[PDB]
Amino acid sequence: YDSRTTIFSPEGRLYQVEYALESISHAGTAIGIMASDGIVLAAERKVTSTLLEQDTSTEKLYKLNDKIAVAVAGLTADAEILINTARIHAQNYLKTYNEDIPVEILVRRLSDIKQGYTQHGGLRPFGVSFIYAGYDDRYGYQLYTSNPSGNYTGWKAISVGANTSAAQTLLQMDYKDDMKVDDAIELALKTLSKTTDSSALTYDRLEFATIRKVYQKIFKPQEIKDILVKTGI
Amino acid sequence: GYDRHITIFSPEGRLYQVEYAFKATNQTNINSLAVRGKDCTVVISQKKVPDKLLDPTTVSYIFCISRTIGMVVNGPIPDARNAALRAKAEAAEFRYKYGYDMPCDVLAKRMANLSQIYTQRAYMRPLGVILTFVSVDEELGPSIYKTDPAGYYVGYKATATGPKQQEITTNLENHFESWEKVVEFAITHMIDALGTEFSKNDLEVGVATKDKFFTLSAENIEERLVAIAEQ
Amino acid sequence: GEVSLGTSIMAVTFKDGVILGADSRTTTGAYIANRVTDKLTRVHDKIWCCRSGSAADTQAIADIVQYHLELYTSQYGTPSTETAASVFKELCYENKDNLTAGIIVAGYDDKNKGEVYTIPLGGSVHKLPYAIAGSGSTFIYGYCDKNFRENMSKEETVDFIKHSLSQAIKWDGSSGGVIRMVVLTAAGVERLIFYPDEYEQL
Amino acid sequence: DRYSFSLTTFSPSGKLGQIDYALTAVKQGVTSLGIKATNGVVIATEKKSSSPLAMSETLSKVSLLTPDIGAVYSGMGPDYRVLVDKSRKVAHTSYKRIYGEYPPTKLLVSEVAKIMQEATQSGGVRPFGVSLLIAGHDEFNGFSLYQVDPSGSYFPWKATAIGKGSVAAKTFLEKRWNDELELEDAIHIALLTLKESVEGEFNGDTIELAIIGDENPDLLGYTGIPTDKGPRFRKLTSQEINDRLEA
Amino acid sequence: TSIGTGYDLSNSVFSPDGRNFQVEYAVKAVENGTTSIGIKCNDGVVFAVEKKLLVPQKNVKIQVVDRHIGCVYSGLIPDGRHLVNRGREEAASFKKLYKTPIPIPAFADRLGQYVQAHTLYNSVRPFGVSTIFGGVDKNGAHLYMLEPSGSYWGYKGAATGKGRQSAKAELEKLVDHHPLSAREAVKQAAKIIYLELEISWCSLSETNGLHKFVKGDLLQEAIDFA
Amino acid sequence: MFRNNYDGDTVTFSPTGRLFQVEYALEAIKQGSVTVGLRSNTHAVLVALKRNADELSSYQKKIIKCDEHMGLSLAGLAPDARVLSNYLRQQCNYSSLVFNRKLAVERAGHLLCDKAQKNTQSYGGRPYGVGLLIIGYDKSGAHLLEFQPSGNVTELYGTAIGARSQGAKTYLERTLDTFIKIDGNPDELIKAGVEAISQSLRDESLTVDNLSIAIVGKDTPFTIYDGEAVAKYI
Amino acid sequence: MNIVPQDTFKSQVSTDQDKSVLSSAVPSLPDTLRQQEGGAVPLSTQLNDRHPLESTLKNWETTQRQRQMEQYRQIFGIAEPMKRTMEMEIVNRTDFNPLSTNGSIHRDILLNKECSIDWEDVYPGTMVGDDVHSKIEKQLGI
Amino acid sequence: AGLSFDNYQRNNFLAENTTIVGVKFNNGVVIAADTRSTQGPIVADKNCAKLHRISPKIWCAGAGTAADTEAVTQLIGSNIELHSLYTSREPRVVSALQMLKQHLFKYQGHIGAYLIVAGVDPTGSHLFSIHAHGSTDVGYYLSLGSGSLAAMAVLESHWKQDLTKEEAIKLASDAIQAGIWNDLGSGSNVDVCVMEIGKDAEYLRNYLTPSYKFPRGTTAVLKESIVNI
Amino acid sequence: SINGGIVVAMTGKDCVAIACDLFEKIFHYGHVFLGITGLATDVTTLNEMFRYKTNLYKLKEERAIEPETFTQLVSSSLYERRFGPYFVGPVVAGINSKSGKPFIAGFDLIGCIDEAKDFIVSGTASDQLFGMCESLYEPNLEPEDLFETISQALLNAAGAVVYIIKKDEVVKRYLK
Repeated sequence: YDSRTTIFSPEGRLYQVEYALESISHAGTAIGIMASDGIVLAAERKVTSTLLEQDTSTEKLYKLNDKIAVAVAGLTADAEILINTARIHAQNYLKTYNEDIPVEILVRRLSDIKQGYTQHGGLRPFGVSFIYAGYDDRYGYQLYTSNPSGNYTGWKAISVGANTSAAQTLLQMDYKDDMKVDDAIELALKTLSKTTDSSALTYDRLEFATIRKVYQKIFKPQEIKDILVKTGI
Repeated sequence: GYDRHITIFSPEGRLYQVEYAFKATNQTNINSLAVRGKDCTVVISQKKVPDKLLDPTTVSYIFCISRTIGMVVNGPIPDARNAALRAKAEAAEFRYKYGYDMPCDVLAKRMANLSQIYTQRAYMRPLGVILTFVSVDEELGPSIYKTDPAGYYVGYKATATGPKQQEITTNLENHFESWEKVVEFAITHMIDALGTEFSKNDLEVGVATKDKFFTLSAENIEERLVAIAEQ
Repeated sequence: GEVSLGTSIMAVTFKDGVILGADSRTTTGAYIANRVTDKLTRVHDKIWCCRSGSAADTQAIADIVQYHLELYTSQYGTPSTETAASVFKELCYENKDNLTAGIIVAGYDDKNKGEVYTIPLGGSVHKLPYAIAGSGSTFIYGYCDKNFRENMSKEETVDFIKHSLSQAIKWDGSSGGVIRMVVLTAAGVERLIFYPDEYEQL
Repeated sequence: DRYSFSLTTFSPSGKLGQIDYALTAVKQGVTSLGIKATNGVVIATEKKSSSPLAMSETLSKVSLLTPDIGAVYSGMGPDYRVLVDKSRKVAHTSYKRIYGEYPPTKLLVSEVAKIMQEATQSGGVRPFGVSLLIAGHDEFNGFSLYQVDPSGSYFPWKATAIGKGSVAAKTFLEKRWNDELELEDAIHIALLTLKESVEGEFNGDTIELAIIGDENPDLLGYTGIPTDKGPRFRKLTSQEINDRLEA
Repeated sequence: TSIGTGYDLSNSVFSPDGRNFQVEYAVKAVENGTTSIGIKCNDGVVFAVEKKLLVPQKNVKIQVVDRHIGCVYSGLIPDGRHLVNRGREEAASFKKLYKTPIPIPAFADRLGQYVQAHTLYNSVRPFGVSTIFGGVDKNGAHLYMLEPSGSYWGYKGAATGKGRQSAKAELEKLVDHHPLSAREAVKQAAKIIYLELEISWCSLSETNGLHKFVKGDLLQEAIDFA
Repeated sequence: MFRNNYDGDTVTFSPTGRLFQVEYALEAIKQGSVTVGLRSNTHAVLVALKRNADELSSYQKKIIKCDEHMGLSLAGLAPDARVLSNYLRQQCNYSSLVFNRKLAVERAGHLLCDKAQKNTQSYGGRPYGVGLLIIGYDKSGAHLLEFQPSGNVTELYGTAIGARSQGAKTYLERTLDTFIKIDGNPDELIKAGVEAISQSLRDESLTVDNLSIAIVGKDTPFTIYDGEAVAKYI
Repeated sequence: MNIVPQDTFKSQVSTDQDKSVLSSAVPSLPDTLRQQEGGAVPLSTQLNDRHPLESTLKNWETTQRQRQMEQYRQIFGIAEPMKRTMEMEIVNRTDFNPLSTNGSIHRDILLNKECSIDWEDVYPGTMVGDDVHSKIEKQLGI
Repeated sequence: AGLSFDNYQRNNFLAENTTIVGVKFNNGVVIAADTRSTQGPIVADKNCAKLHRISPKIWCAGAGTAADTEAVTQLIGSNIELHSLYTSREPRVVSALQMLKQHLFKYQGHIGAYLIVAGVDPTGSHLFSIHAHGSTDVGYYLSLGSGSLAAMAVLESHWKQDLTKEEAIKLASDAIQAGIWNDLGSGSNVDVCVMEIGKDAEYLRNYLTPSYKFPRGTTAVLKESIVNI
Repeated sequence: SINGGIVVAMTGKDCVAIACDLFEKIFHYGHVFLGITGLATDVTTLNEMFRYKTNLYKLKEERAIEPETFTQLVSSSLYERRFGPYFVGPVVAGINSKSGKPFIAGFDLIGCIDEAKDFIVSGTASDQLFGMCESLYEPNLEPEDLFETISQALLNAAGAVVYIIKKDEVVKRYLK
């Protein structure tokens, strides 16, 4: 039954899509936190080594637009295919309406794209789940995730990848929705530090971004290191 | 599993269906030799015709692909003739598009890319033939390029092909004014490697010269053998 | 304003084969854009043609013919001149609404020992002992018709083509320059050229 | 027949089998390596030949993609050749024909990765059984070196090696790499690594090496446009390689 | 091993020995057909085959593909019919194009390419027929046997079908005796078949270079010889 | 047993060259009801035993008409019979429209042969599994063709197809000497056909509902007799 | 055996000629919302005063391909064009990719366009019916 | 795909409301051009460089619609680059000529590029003209543009077989000077490119080259603002 | 009518000026400024298109487009509509972020590049302003002398805006 994504099993379940979901359990953890005055994004660089150019490996956090960024977990090739499709969609929307795309419309389009690959038999699901951080003047700051199944959900804080259950438990205990961005940065760093399989949360093993104020910043490793030592990791 | 019927990877990382397409190339027992002179290229093939009823006039595995390019095929004649028609159409299309005679190595590259197609599409079988192109290029001079079912190709100083190709290759390594001397040299080394004193009809011979490619006729192979037997 | 092959071209069968001759002037209005153009186009070793009408459409046609005939030769060996004329006919006719091409085809072929085909603008094909075409041919219809003879020698046919093309050049402004000829015979292909000082003093 | 089922699929483990088997085919391929210096990049590989009668000058494993960008591979040479042809074509069509300039190495690597990825979705083709090391220079990103895998994943590297020697080569590079290498030091380290990785005869004809460096106006082929830039990619001749080996 | 289990249930598969077992099975289909022979003369070629409510003047096995070239096949009737008709189309198109009878080697090439193309894809099966064809030609006369693989060669004589082995042996003895006139070859073809009869021949001297049926008086004389 | 492996499609031969999938379509004719055809030199006659599914149902139309000169008889798969009949009648029409010539019966048969052969060699379709008897009259006189869905066509003096056709065909084999001479007396040829189809009957007898007849000839366009018109011949 | 594309104008026109974009309410008229062409206002009657080149440039490559197949039929017989076409259809029918605009890498090899650029390569050039599902339905004919 | 037609009917409705020479010589070919450019009677740009490069040793200059000559020349230069990479060979000038004329033929003269293509290759020096309809002719010397007649007059007066490199450069620059002086479209500087069969192509930009400022505060500023980006 | 009007760009030392008689007809895509004359519908379509293209550029490259690359982008985007072009006369002006080279260019309907080093004019009254610029212009004007030269030339062409562009700052001014 599992040989192809277009076959329902007798239990009525699509094993090929559950396996695409299980593929993300092996991607390094990504985490996203929405604060009263912005959004934090962070991700573990699980593929790491001293010969890798950490300074230029922007490899899990990708801006799709101004006021919108995505964090990637799973297959980076599929990730960058979907990222470039979403960038093109956002620019087509701006071209048509002269307004920045609402974040939810972009999330919906990307989730419909991911869904369609689960429905035609010559395509496999994308083995990738995104966290979307963005701002629009309808819903303000908003944060989403989407699965290989092409369903999505809005979240105040979310974690994806290997240890998502642990990270989400730590979020559920420590998260409070009146915290500030500077508080959410430290809560993200704490969560990843307690979640990572590494002996220590060295700055090269991290990628970090925030959306706040509207401006977005993808941290260079220097300020990542400074934010780490400020947090005390 | 499917890796046995179609050209997908096995867990070893091997395309078994391509390796099996290599073994198809030795299903005929013919072996062949190509060598380079200073200004000519010669290709020697066996012509095994033991069947009294078979007309050896028609039994040729050497194809004239262009004015200046010939190739010998090792492997089953239907796929050899298919490859021949393909290469011949491609040489004509190249001449039409670019205004100069296709180089031997550009034709080899084209046919290797086609073989890559056949090694990568699930529903196309590899062609099951090894193609050896011989020419005298106007820039590179005499040159030999051989193309595999895998779509690998490389240039050669000389080649052998078929079940005994190691014996000829090693004899050539042991070794390493006009094309008639080069033909006689190649025939002599084929004899020395294989141990068979050829009849005038046990052989077929192709020659690429500066101006044209041609195949020897049986009376020309006869006189070459006579000139060998003088020594 | 496309380039049209204002021309005088003349092919003549003779005892050993066929001679195809042409002027070498090409004109853009009154301007001679090239005064030594080679209008004789090889489509095969022993099969040659001359082009008239537009230069672009006739060059495209002749290149497609040369492709088709090289492919043929690679499959069946050397074509006959009738084969080449057939290809010319099919290209000229099936594009007749888009392309304006008229062709004299001359070629040697050892079974037929030299043939001439003319393909006027309509895309008809007519085998003839000799053919004249282009602007300057009009002025020499009476000369060629009176002076042509079957089974001339090579030298007589060269003289005949020289006298005809020299009169065409004399009377036609659109044709001039050197006279160029190819002689096609079992012996091979021989290029010939005659300069104004060699044909105006006739 | 309007559809063909996907040849690459997830296993119950969540691993895409054909991707794992293409990476295994890469592991089976002959060693190749690359090294960023401060003032250039080296890429090198073994010219393994099936015979001594083969013309090593035709075993072009290293190939120019742009005057500033070059590639090498391990694995299925025909796939590499087709990928090189397509990467050149896309470098012209997508970028040079739009912006009038050659793509930066990052974007040509992204285009190659896109091409390689889509063979992982198709139900008509297997993935490519090659990984490519792509070295190049950009006016803004400077010298860069990327490794592209059969999945179409790519990462920037300071130095890397792929194929049979990949792990031992990567350890030798990790101990010997430093942020201060000059291009001649990187070339020396590359040659020593390949000497340690090669099997059998190690000579200037069993190796080839290319560099990304300063412009070579003697390779530009014309004079008199002073702003115009000679190629930075340069393959070393086997003479020069032998003169290195005598060091 | 003749079966090849695990590499036989689909066309275009190479087995580990590089064999295409579907092709070998299509050859094995030929081995069931009506025993058929062809003989090449000094001047031409002759064909013969071993073969009640049928209209007898319409029950004919040798197929004239063109006046230039005669054809006989064994194996699957519908495949034979299809290949014959494809060859007749190719001959007619060659004649329309080049205003000459199709050279026997060019026809042979075209048929071999058509059959061979059916070995490339899993969506088609090889023809289950081996065809012997030949005729007088610009260059003389040619006899070909086209196997279901698409392999073909010129022959001095060929036999196919269930009796092919004995026919081959006797035709080879015949060739060893004459290292033939159309008359003699007709008689020997009748004999080889006897070792209903129908014969046809093509020779420059005795059929003006056309293909014609051997019928009436000469057929009865050949039966008398047999 | 092993037949189970090599019988899945028209595209696999067995290790014995059988091509079982075509054999099964030739067996599909044996599930059809019997029909007989015969001709003299001047006239051609078809006879068919129709069937009905239940006593509440009408009898199925087993014989058809390409034009005023030729006609057809069916046995086997109804969908394929429909396809082939529509095909044969669209060819008869196109022939008349473009050339204004009655399509030669032999040519029509060859066209059916060609159409049928295609399905025997491509993977996706299936063989037509239906036998056809074609009769007609043209410049060449009366014709009877038997079509088999293997793509085989034979011109015959008489034949039968269907479940017990062997009986009628054996009877005809004994008597061809008699019916071929029946020229200008078509009533005796029709009665000879009804006699021939009176063999191969089982638990049944010929009746104006279950029996159908048609005839064509030099003086007689293709006419079908069924119902009360058949009582003249029962 | 054509150089310039000859057959280049629609001989017959109907409101239903355009399939896959028909009104579900009235299966005789276009779906002007799903067309997304700017209303019905691109009525089919407005296919008039076309650029003289357009009707030849759109289908130039198709005409060149047809001439090439014709030449292969004339010289090599029915086998060669059949083989070429079968290969090409296999490639076209097995490459499904709803997100990529780029041409197949093997299609270019078969077309012998590995080292060729054209303006269609350089210049490869929506609220409804742009979705992946519309492409799935077009490709499967759902 | 391709060149769009998408405003043809629109722009119709709205409308209802140089000297170049090539000179072959004993071991090479020289191509030269003037460097004036004009829009109508107005000199849009002096010192416009009209000599395009198709390949290192294949160079081009064109007349007609400038954008068309540029686009086709850069397309064919891209195809020649890719073909040279594919074949690992220095490109032939006959290959550029072939693909350029087949491209111009595809557009049936609607791409109005007229060109002189000059180059050296492994088979020698070559000099060709190409017309927007796709017609070509070979020559030993050629001229193009509005001054083509004056330049051809000079070439025909002074050209000879076995010019040297220096004599050929002199002849070419004399013919361009005659264009500059006698044609209004030509003017300003002379560009030359020299290709020798054994040598790198020698480009020679401008081979021949034949106050009212107001005081500050003059203009009435209305208001000021800072734009930042 | 808001169709047409005039745009002019002019080069100084380490600076450039671009000006128009004014809806708006000068656009900027980072540190590269594009002025477009012509049909206001086509001006707007070009602005939307080049905003789309330069946003995708900046996203893919992580780098603002340089004026020379934007000039080539404009050229190629105009030629794409070779048949039924946009009825526009674009002008680009900017300074290369790396070299500080002041750059101006202008185009025809189909993207021929003038790339003239002194000054570029387009649109209505082009020959009048060509005469003005030729007379008034001198090379190597100071930024304020360049402002005076461009603004006076524009005022004498026949309500205007002036951008003075440094490497690191841009000054926008208006004229009656």
